[PDB]
Amino acid sequence: RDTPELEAYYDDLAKIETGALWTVANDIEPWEPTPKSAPVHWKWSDLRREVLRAIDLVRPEDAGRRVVYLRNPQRKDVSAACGWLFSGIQTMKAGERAGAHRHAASALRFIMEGSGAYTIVDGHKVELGANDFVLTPNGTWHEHGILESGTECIWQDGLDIPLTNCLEANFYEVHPNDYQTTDIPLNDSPLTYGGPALLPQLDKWDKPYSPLLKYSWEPTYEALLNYAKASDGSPYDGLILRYTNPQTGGHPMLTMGASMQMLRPGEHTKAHRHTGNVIYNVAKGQGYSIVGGKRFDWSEHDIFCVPAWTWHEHCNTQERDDACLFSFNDFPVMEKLGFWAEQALEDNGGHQIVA
Amino acid sequence: RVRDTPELEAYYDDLAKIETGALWTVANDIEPWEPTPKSAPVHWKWSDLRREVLRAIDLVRPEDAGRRVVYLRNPQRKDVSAACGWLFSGIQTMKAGERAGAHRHAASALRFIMEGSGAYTIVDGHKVELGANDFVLTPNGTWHEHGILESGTECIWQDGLDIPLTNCLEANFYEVHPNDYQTTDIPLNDSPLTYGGPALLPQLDKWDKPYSPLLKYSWEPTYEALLNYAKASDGSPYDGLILRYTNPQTGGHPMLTMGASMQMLRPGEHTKAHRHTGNVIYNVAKGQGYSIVGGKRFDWSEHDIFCVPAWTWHEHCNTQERDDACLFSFNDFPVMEKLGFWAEQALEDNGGHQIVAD
Amino acid sequence: RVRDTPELEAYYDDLAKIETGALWTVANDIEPWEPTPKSAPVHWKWSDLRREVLRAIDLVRPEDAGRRVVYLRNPQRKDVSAACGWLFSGIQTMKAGERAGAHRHAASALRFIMEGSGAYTIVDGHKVELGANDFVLTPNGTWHEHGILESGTECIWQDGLDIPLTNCLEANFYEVHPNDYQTTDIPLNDSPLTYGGPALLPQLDKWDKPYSPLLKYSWEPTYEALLNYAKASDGSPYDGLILRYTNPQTGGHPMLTMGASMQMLRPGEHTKAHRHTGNVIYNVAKGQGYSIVGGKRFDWSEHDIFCVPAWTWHEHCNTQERDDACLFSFNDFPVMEKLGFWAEQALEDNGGHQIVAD
Amino acid sequence: RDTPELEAYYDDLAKIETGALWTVANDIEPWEPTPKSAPVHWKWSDLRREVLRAIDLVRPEDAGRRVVYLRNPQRKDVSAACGWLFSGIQTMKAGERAGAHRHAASALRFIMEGSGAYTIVDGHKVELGANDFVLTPNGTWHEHGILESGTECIWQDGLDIPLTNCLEANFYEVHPNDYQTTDIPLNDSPLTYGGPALLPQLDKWDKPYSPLLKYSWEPTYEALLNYAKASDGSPYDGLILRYTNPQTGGHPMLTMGASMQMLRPGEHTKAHRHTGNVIYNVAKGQGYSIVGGKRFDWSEHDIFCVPAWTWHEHCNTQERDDACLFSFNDFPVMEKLGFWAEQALEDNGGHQIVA
Ligand SMILES: [Fe+2]
Ligand SMILES: [Fe+2]
Ligand SMILES: [Fe+2]
Ligand SMILES: [Fe+2]
Ligand SMILES: [Fe+2]
Ligand SMILES: [Fe+2]
Ligand SMILES: [Fe+2]
Ligand SMILES: [Fe+2]
Repeated sequence: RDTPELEAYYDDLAKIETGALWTVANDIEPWEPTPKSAPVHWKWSDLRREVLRAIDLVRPEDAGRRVVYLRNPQRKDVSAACGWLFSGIQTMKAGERAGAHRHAASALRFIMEGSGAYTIVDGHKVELGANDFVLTPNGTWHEHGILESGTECIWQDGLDIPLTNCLEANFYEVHPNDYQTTDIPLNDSPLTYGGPALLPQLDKWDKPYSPLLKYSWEPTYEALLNYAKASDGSPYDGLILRYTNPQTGGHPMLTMGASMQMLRPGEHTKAHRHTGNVIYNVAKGQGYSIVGGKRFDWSEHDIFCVPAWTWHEHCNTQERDDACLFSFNDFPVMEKLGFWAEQALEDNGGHQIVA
Repeated sequence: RVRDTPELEAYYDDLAKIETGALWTVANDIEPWEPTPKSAPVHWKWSDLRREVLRAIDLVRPEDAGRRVVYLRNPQRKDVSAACGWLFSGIQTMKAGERAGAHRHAASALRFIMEGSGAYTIVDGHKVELGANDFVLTPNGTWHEHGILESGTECIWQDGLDIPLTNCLEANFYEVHPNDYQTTDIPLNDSPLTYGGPALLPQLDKWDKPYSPLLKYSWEPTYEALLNYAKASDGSPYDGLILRYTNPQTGGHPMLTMGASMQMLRPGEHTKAHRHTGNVIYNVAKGQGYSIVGGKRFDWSEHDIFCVPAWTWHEHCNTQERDDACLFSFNDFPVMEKLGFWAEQALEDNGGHQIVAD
Repeated sequence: RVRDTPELEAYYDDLAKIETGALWTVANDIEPWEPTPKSAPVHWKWSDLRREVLRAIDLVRPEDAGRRVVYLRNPQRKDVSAACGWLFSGIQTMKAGERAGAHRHAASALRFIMEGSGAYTIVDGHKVELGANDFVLTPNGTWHEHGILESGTECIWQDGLDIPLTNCLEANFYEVHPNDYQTTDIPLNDSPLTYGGPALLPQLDKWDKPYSPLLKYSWEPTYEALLNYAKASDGSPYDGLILRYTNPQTGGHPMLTMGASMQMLRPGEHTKAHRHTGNVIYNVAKGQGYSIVGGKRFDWSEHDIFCVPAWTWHEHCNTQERDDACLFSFNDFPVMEKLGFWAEQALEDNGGHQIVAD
Repeated sequence: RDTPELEAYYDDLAKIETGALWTVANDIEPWEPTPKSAPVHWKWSDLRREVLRAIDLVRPEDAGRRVVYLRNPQRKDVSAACGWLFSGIQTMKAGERAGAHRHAASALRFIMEGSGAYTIVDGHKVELGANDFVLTPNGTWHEHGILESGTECIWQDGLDIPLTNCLEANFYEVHPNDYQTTDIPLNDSPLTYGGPALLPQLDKWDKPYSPLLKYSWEPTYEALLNYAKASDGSPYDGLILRYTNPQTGGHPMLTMGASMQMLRPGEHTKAHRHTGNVIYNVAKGQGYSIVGGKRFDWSEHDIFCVPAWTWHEHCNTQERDDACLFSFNDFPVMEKLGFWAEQALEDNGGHQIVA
């Protein structure tokens, strides 16, 4: 036990708002990181049913608000899905309309069902189909909706709200007159900045985020097929392409990156771990994944977590069909702050034991 | 007051079964309009600080000798042991003979000398010598050891670390040197002597690290730079004549996560109040005066330490009649700047001065 | 008229003895107010071009077989053999079987296919296949060889080189491959298939060259990109809908010295005239019309070549009623942009159209 | 000889402004560069005498204009000193004054004698002493003069006029009202941006050239002495420091770089060659240099050329005194356009044979 002299010294230190470093929990400087976030897998059958169920059970108040957010069991206090990333599933009918606002939190919206979905980002209107995603970067006036001719749409939102909050950098304001006014032609952004290695001769665009705000499923699929003709990709991800800011080559946003990967028929990757958090969405196909020993058998439009520094591998159970996983992450924040670390699994042939 | 329907409550429980929830059930948005400081402003008098740090020598056990450091503990940040925001700060003491072993960690560190002479650090083979008000960098993942040269005196210094940030972001690594100490034949002070020149770099620059090649930042030349700056400008209305330390190779910040500044307040100067999104820890390098942080007045003198939480009104004052005052600071800024979270705002009311809340 | 004093003339000769002169003796400042084009605008009809290039096959000796190329010679730039400014351009022909050896040089090159199918180039092991209106890069100091695949036809292509610039700046190097040809097992078209995706890069990018990882730029997807661009904009008043090719890894230009553009002119479009500091060489990828360069009218059609000297008024027109016209171009721009020499100016007079000087 | 068929073919090619590549001089693509510029050495005794001599022999017309430009024998047509660089020696008395103008050509002015010399660059006034140099970068309003209390001053001008001209990028205009109007404090630039690894917290300066426009001799000398305590420098240059843009770490200007080197007592460097042109000015000391086999015995304030791809080495003949060479160059244009190449001499111990 401590000496009456020591216990008097710690008490003296507290009086001046100080302490002894030998008195704290030994993992103030840990040998390696250990995630507080736990691996979770969300079944599309459950999500579609419970989100649509919300329409008839929601009050006149709390318009939306009406989101089924993915709560990590170990991340309940900050309502995050993985690490410092927020994710919610939401729905709207044709003609429905949410007012414009801006926040310091960056966001992306990945459509998983329906047609007619749109987003105005700083006057640039963008229409989205299944497996397309739109960017709404930090500080931009954005609003969402469904076109009048559209169907009922269901999408996933990914934000860095928890990161924005914990860093004490959060800001919010509603549009001074509810909705943005713009005469800029529809889909101007993807149509002008969406060409392969191609940019307007005069680039009047000087913002640190991507000028391309919509990333299309079809051309991305087409490009992965092309990548399949010339490379095997990585041992840990297969044919993996990351989305870019075409002005810089860097990530689409300052805090968030996104990727799309293709797994060949019967392919089973090796396992690795890294310092970022990753949230996967199954854009196409059927298979399973092992993350932290736990097995997740996934189908089209399922969602699953991979916490930081957690062993993870992927597998396509289809016999003659490729599988495509969309994913977004906090990679840019890792890379910019020099915290990016990666390590392969040496045990087995590079594969986790499933219990 | 009014409980919502059993239908809704069945739905909430159904959502919990698949590890989800209804967003309208939370409550609360912690005010998304503007940041809420999680740290409290705190002052640390050098009188108390120095006196309590020396006491640790005779009280520390056989073990805990390597951990013999008094850390600045923010009363609202005890859970993560931060001094302010996601920044760690500690006070150490070593004597003429003493030296420590070398380790490497993901966290970045600053070592600002407060008292003494002939302190030294080895960073990846680069040996640097330090005096009062000088500081060194021990950046991400670099081999670093501390000690005092034979000809030196008893030293007291302040450590600055982004430890809470690194743990928080789940990215901290640690390993001791396999040989306990580093073996280096590189000439002494090679870094500040090759990279410390005013707007000058070696013609063939072989440095390939994202952080500064200049690892020691010297008090004397910094002070002389501020005297010169004073001849041509009044600087910022909110800090006086304020220069930030830089990475001479890129012109950016010294380290990827922490920035550092030195500022000179003219005799009798009272600065204007402002807010910003970073967390800043101040060490008084020279002089005497006060500061008002979030309503609280901190009368400081040489080597006092105080911090300013994010989005908190702050202003600085030099009480002296003839002599200038200098405030060293290290901060959170590179993380706010790179992630696009930087914001600043001036106090409009009361002539740019806070109402002092006793 | 009036000779200056023998005292002055003794002084001038004294200055020459130490290899100097009096600045007031020159005369002339070549007009320092604005640039003077050193190149003349020139048109090259495909009819003549193709016809004269094929003739070279039977006329060339045993030697000179490797040099069998008709270069575009600017009449006011014969001394340095440039097509326009400091840019070289030539026309080559190869048949289904033929292939050349590999060499490496400091100059950068573009190879734009004008006629034929199944052309190929190896760049540092990267094998690419080319069709009409596609082009490849053979950047600074890279191992490159050209040829036609077995299944291909007779090909005619245009080479674009910064040879005059490199000689002018005294920096050109040359060496043949020690093994005559390159040995590569890398899968065909690996570069455009891994780097040709719309806003997509391999998660682990291992390319570490200052120039583009994407070496083949394809006509078909470029054309489809312009049709899409047309749905949302009218582009520039001076070029119509104009996209430049980029380095997908940095977002900058494809090579450190040469830029390249493709532009689509809507049916019946007459563009506005402008000046700029670069030199541009145009190849007609699709359609028919005319252009006015420095007063001269050039009625062009598919695969005609013309250049625009620096600081020369130029405008483009599409004569067709239903179909769009496309103009490929490669240019000097990266050198003007990086050295801070870029300047542009619009024609104010005559509704933005030049007076055509017959 | 050529066949009547061939000579008719070349004639046909000329009619359409074309030629045969096998008919041109073989060194269109040379194996390596060979400089047209020749090594030259200008003696300070000659320069001081002939420049001062110009005052009494110049007409009322041609005010200045009154410059003794260093003409390379092989570069007479473009009036360059080396490669594409212009250099002239000029003088002014106290109170003398040249009007403000701007040009696309970048320039630097290296003071070699006298006191009171000044330059206003875009409102920023800068005073210069011996061995100090001021930048007047592309497109900036600049004017020169000597303070009323100053002495007779002699300086060297270094410009990239020939480069600006050959690239067809030259522009010029006189100030709409002759002289710049500014209330910005004297020496504001060196005093605010001249600190070692130190910049103002808010940097309102967004120009691609250096915010530090004056580089001082004394602190640069002081820094070379410090560099001498910890390194041997390069085998080919000794203790060589290059001047920087302190906002970027890059070169002070877009087309021009500058360096200052210290040679230790009795030091004799090895020889190398590179793709840039370099013009040296002897800021302090006495010694010799070998460039292209030719020996140049230099003294304080001498000037000498080193053409591109020409072997060059340096030597301090002083027994117990360091020698300092100032130099400026076209290195940034080489580096930015990827034309930078360097090669050591292997013959001898790395030393040229003097004939
Ligand atoms: Fe939002
Ligand atoms: Fe992964
Ligand atoms: Fe440490
Ligand atoms: Fe502040
Ligand atoms: Fe070639
Ligand atoms: Fe043009
Ligand atoms: Fe000038
Ligand atoms: Fe050299």
